[PDB]
Amino acid sequence: PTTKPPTARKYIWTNHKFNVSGTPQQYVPYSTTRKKIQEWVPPSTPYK
Amino acid sequence: LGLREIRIHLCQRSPGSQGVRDFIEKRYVELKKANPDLPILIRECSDVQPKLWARYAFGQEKNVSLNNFSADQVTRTLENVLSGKA
Amino acid sequence: GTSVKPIFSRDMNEAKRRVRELYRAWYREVPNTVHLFQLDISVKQGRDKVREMFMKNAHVTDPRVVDLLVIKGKMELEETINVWKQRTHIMRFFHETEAPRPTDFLSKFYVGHDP
Amino acid sequence: SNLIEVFVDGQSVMVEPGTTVLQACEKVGMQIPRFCYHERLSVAGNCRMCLVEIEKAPKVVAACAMPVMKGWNILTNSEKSKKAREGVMEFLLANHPLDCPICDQGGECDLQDQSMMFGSDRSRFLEGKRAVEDKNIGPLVKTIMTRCIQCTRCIRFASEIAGVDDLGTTGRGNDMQVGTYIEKMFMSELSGNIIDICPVGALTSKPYAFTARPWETRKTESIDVMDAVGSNIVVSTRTGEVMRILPRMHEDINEEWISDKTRFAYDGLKRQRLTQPMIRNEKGLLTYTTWEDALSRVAGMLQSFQGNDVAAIAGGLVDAEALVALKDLLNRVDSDSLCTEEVFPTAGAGTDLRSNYLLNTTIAGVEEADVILLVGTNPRFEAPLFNARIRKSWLHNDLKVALIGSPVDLTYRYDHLGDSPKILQDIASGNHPFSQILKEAKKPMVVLGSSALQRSDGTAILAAVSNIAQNIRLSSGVTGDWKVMNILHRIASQVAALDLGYKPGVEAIRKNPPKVLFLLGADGGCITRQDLPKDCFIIYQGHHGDVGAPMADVILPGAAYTEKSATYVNTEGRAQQTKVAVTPPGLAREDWKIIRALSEIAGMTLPYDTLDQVRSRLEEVSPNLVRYDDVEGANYFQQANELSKLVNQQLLADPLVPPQLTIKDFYMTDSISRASQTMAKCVKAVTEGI
Amino acid sequence: TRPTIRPRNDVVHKQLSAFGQYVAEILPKYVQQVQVSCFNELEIFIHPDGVIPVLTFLRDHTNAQFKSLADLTAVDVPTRQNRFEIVYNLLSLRFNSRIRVKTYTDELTPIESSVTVYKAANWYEREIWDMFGVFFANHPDLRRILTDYGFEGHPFRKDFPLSGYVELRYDDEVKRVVAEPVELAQEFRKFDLNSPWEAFPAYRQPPE
Amino acid sequence: GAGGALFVHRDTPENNPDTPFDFTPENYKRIEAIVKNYPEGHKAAAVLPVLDLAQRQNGWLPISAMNKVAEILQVPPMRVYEVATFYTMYNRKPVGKYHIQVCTTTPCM
Amino acid sequence: QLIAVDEKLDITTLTGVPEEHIKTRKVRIFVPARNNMQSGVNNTKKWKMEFDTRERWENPLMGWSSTADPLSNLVLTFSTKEDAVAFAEKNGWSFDVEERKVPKPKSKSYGANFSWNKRTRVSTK
Amino acid sequence: GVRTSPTGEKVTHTGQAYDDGDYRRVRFSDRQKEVNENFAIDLIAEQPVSEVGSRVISCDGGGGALGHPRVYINLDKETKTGTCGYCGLQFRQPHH
Ligand code: SF4
Ligand code: SF4
Ligand code: FES
Ligand code: FES
Ligand SMILES: [Mg+2]
Ligand SMILES: [Zn+2]
Repeated sequence: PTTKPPTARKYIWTNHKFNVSGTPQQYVPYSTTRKKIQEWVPPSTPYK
Repeated sequence: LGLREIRIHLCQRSPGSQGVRDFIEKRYVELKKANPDLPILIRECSDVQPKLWARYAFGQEKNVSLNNFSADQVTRTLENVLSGKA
Repeated sequence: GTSVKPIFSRDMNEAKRRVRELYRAWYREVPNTVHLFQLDISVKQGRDKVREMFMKNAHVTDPRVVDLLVIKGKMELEETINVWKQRTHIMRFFHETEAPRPTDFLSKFYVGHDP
Repeated sequence: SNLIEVFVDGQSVMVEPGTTVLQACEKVGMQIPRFCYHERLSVAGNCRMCLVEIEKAPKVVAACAMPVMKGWNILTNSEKSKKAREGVMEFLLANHPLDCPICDQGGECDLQDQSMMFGSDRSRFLEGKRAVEDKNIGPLVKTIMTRCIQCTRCIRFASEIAGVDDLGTTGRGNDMQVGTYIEKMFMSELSGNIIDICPVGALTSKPYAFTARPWETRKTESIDVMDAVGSNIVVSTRTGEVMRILPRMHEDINEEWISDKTRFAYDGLKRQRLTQPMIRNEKGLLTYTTWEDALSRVAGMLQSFQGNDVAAIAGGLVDAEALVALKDLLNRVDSDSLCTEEVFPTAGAGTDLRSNYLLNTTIAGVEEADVILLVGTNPRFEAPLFNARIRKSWLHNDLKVALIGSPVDLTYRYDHLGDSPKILQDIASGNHPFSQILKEAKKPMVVLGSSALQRSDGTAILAAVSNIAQNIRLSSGVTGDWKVMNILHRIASQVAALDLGYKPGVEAIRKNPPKVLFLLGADGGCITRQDLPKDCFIIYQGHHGDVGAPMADVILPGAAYTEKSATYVNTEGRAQQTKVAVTPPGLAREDWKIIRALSEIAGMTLPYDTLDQVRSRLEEVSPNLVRYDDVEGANYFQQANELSKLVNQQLLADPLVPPQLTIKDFYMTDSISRASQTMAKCVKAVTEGI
Repeated sequence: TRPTIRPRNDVVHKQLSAFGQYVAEILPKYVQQVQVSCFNELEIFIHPDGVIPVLTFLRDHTNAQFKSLADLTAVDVPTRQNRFEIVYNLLSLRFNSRIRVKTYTDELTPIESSVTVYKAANWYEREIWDMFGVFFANHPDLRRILTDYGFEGHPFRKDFPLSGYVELRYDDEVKRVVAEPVELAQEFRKFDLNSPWEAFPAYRQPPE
Repeated sequence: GAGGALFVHRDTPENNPDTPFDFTPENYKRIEAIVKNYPEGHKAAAVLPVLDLAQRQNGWLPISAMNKVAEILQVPPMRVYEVATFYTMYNRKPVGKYHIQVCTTTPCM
Repeated sequence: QLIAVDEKLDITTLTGVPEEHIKTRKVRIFVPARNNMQSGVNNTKKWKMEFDTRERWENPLMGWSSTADPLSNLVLTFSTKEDAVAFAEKNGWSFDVEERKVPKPKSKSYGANFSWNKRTRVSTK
Repeated sequence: GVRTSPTGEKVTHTGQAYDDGDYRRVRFSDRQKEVNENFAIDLIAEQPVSEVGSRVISCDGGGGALGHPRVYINLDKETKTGTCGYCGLQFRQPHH
């Protein structure tokens, strides 16, 4: 890389991270989609 | 204790319903004139059998076979259920 | 008519005879199974389970189906006797980690949508 | 007879005179490639993909337009036919954009599939491609015009099926384009169908954009409940979620089309959903609770009150299983106050004769009539596929149409006799020229919309229309099975309710104000708490939070039509059953199962435990509800006419006005459509130009 | 037609057709059909009762000499009244040829075990029994070979579900491996790939 | 080469549906004479001449002229739009008082 | 040797299917509808048997689609409706059959687009 | 274009953040939540619109065979810009 540097992009990490498994920086999977069914919200006022 | 509804199921083109058909052709009209508040339901039925249904208070039901009945037999059965008998 | 070829039995009498023979063999095997596999059940429980498995198929009226059922039961008996099976396989008949699923309408209605 | 013998690949077949080469090849089970031919549109012949070789003929013919000649030998797989298909695919793909990964048509593309099957595997085109600007024809149909192959299917459908002349072609040659030439919204109740018939991704669904691919979808064949036509549909799902609605071909009912509400209101199934049982707390607010607590409260209130005190109102989207279950449950407490929100006259024959409240002629029949009279109804919005059938007859059979009501636009020319109900009497007496017109008609048809019946003088209106039908019958005799009398419904649950003995209308509720009220999906706002005594116990069962939910004491979350196997009866009286596409959300349950569990808690357990048992009970009450495609019925018009002649209720000097006066009203009509954001966009688009 | 199309061999096609005619003439009692595929493979469709004679002839005849059983398997076609199709593949070293013998059976009808004709069949017939449930009469030792001990049903059958009916996990309360009804975190996603346009005109079926 | 003219219409303050256009009474007499030539029930056949007549009075064809022809002949406006964009002698933009057209085809070239 | 068995065919006790998935299941026997997005008819030639849709829920991790129905993916292909019915009957499944729906023969005529007095005449082409 | 929810959790480009009463947030306690910080919608919104002197332009994403399939964009509408359906780049003709 000293004689053939890689192409520069502004989204490439400027700081390499090692394998962070077994560490508070580890990856935790989760669903990236939003809620599908919305429930009806009852009115806040009494009905009688 | 009392009549709530009547259901008559007759096959459209089976011989065993023929007499019942005659009833509806002739004697249903005046029977509805006499009973303006009684729901009588005429419905088509499967190749099985013609039938009459009577409903009473609190959902009590029992049925009567009308297979091969003539029109007079049909109206006799209908007046028997319509009266305080059987 | 109906033009079928038998497996072993020509009518239900011979099939019943084979069923009785297989039942005798399982009945004799149960105490040895309890000893060898070091099972925590009684011999009474094992024989009751054998009877229950036999009665699961009491409604069969086809001699060929009965012949195949006896063949499968003999396969299972041979498997048990030779210790090809392990304790987990024997205990799979008793469903000891399965929570009882209800059968009445109201409980089914409460838990979910399946009938 | 008149059949002629022709050969497809050396194999003999007999065809009717005037049959096209394409249909003859179809007789032996061979499908000719096509892009512009649609068997329900007028023949165009423009795409040129259907070119085939006839033996001993130097020129290939267009199979979709050319009539077979006696003794001809089609050759569908000769070298000439294959080279024709390859050349036509090459010309079609020359200017097509490299859009497949971003095109919604991706796995469902006729162009892609016919390229794979009949075209070459390579390009020798070395020029630049043409690109055209996009058109905006509304919020429902997304337009990407570069993809257009100029089939002209959209133009023929809009002109002939929909009745609108907004689409066309501007320019000529390579630059010819399909559009409106001006900023115009192609807005109509059948508009979405141009997405189905367009073979490419030029016309796509805007609500459906980018969400799914066809190979991952699961197909559930089901029925629509957005109106009383009962159109066959396919619900496409993926991983437990409803993706979209598609038409399913049914020749008798909806052909291959569906209305825009049937197609685009499904997203409302994801909004305002009742998911858990709710009860009123100490402060009078609705709060979540368990099924057991809610059922116990309802059962306690049910045990205390009996007979007249207990009442039920059924809504527009209720199924026959739930209806019969509720009928049995209220009968066990000696109650007969089981009503619907939609009024049908109970005078004379009433519900006793099925013929009285059904469209006897049927949807298929319209094709056999020559004169139709429509009274107090807008066919276009109350039953768009019925109006489509009427326009098909008007176009192909020269059907004459007359209307009594407000001069609504039906998309085809009709005779406006006026809007005064007294005109009906004038037709019945014989002083109107239309009386003579009906007198000489071989297959006269009279259709009365249920919407007209809602008004107070409806019993009178039905009597007058029955009088018109009787005059026709006595003057011309009965030709056989024609059934002049017809009733056009607009509510999916109405016909089954009437078949079950339910009393039409909410009048008995007002006559005998109940203490315990069962709102079974009833969101019409007909009965409020001003029409009921105080301390009235209102139980709402349904799937949406609408008019009927926030006024209830106990809320029971039910399943929508996409989440159960349920029976619906259309205007014709035909009975159809839906299938489970997805399960009900949260804690919601099947409606008849709710009623059966409630019956068990209250001690009067209903005899049925499964769906087959509840359908056996359904057969016990009304046997026609378990015949799932049969529409045959017996005519009892004479008896009903006799029974109608008894009372002589007076008409009103009030012009007949349809509820759906204009297109904007068509969209949001029921609780599912009122919760749909797509319908809100449609309403905003038809009210605001932009 | 030259570079990308597989070349033909008419000499082998003729030889296989003649030998199929030979076999059919010699054993009319059992041979129901003879076919030569386009890529020169000879198949003989027989009656089940002739499994043992036919194979024996094909192994011992001087002009046959198919002394090697390359494979034996079953195919499940639920639409047929006889569900299962039994396929024997034989190789002749003396004549450097291959032959296929096909027969049929259903769920309740045994097939004669051919261990006597070929020793290799033993495990093949055990495998067919295990995967498809086809019983073989007079088999020396017929039992499951591939499936787990006590496994119920036959996996290769079309009706059987891909993931089966039970799974296994270790349970600490009973301190052993247990079998329970299958639950899946992610359901297998069924794809509908079949194109609505016909691909091969040569195989078109009559329109009934 | 390429045509250059666009085949969509975008409203402008000088060309919109409310741009004033109406036939002169003499042009209405001519329209009646033009309409009479065709068989009854086939009045549309007059789209081609009457449209031209509009252009002969105004100079070009604003969108209001197309709307007026469509309303006079009771033809859907999109049909008149199709006719106007198909034929090259129709001027959908203003032109000069004198329209010079030079032929450049092969015999003329 | 033949033994002349007299009873209806029944193989449930040999298939190894748990009884829950034999008694509470409903199969549908049908010819699938043509996909309305396309004109090809090649997917409307054979009969299909498929089971009733059961519950699908959301995985707490990753939000995938979870099922507990082992027959949620099983689709069987048959030549004729009789074969499908026989298979379902011998396997002990309750079934619902739907008659095959074919498109009706339509009378097409290109010349009708230019009718002298008919309504069929095209306003555009 | 990152931004935190009222609970202090980062909101992803997708826009999903666990609700206040959602127990699933417990999966992040004593650990972290993976969020990519380079929002593509914002990065593509910074690119300048390319001005070209033709009605139809071509885009392949740059790099030739290393980009996307080549597409042609019409630039006749002057009220908007032509946007690539693959890369998101914008094109217009010299206007005003
Ligand atoms: S319409 Fe078909 S061929 Fe054209 S881009 Fe879309 S998928 Fe590809
Ligand atoms: S948009 Fe679709 S239907 Fe209309 S002309 Fe183009 S390809 Fe044909
Ligand atoms: S299908 Fe015949 S020309 Fe298009
Ligand atoms: S007038 Fe110029 S080429 Fe004909
Ligand atoms: Mg399309
Ligand atoms: Zn790009």
